[PDB]
Amino acid sequence: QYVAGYKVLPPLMDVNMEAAYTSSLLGSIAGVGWTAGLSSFAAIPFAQSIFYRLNGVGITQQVLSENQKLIANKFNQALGAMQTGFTTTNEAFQKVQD
Amino acid sequence: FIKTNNEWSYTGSSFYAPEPITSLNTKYVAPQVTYQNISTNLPP
Amino acid sequence: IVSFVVNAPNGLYFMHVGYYPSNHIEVVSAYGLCDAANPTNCIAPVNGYFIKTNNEWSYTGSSFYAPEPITSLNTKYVAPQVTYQNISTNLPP
Ligand SMILES: *[C@@H]1O[C@H](CO)[C@@H](O[C@@H]2O[C@H](CO)[C@@H](O)[C@H](O)[C@H]2NC(C)=O)[C@H](O)[C@H]1NC(C)=O
Ligand SMILES: *[C@@H]1O[C@H](CO)[C@@H](O[C@@H]2O[C@H](CO)[C@@H](O)[C@H](O)[C@H]2NC(C)=O)[C@H](O)[C@H]1NC(C)=O
Repeated sequence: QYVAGYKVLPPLMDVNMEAAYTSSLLGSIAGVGWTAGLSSFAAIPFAQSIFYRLNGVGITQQVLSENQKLIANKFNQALGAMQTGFTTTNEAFQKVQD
Repeated sequence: FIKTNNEWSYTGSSFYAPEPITSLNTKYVAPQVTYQNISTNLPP
Repeated sequence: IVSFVVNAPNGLYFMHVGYYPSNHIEVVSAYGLCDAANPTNCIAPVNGYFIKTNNEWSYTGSSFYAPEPITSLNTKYVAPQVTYQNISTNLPP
């Protein structure tokens, strides 16, 4: 960096600021989306959140009320599938490398 | 408004699960020619 | 809420008037009021929240704390859920 000589500026905020922003957004993602308008806050437990979100897209309440465990296991394996997925096959990882 | 082999029933839009119709999943709309007629088993 | 459009010496200049909340408080609400004697007849609030408050439940909106007793005008009939809070002592109409 100095052999030719050029500065590399650090980013505008320290890593803890990004950590705080992501933590706040992850803590609010369960609560913002329950009612139109962002004045109120609805920090529901995440189970009832995903129940209502999956109900609103064309699922009757009966099947979600009787089959919490199977959809929960499906959610768990779906989230765990991408832990080992970081390879060349990931488009977003390739864009990060690019 | 699914037909059953188990006489209509209700199903949603993203999972196959027939279940009996109520007032909780329909709306009263003015008639059209293409709507089916029934006079045997009245829905609730 | 509203917006306005005016010209600019090389473009378009925009006013936007929007809602800005403040003095936020914390209250205790439920998810659905349903009769214990009739487990089918359960209702849910529309664009608001069923609220427990003091001078029994009431209705509140979604952008301002305006307590008001519930009617059919701000609720809809929804199928029973086990997580809905029950009531058996003072049934709203
Ligand atoms: C159910 O019966 C009604 C009563 O006849 C039918 O409705 C009319 O059908 C005639 C026949 O073509 C039309 O000219 C009218 O315009 C219809 N009126 C209305 C209000 O829809 C209806 O088509 C029948 N539905 C069936 C057989 O599925
Ligand atoms: C309100 O009362 C109803 C009926 O008594 C309760 O619903 C049942 O609760 C039991 C025990 O929790 C469950 O085993 C049943 O499966 C529930 N029935 C249905 C149709 O879900 C309900 O839990 C009560 N709610 C509260 C907050 O007390």
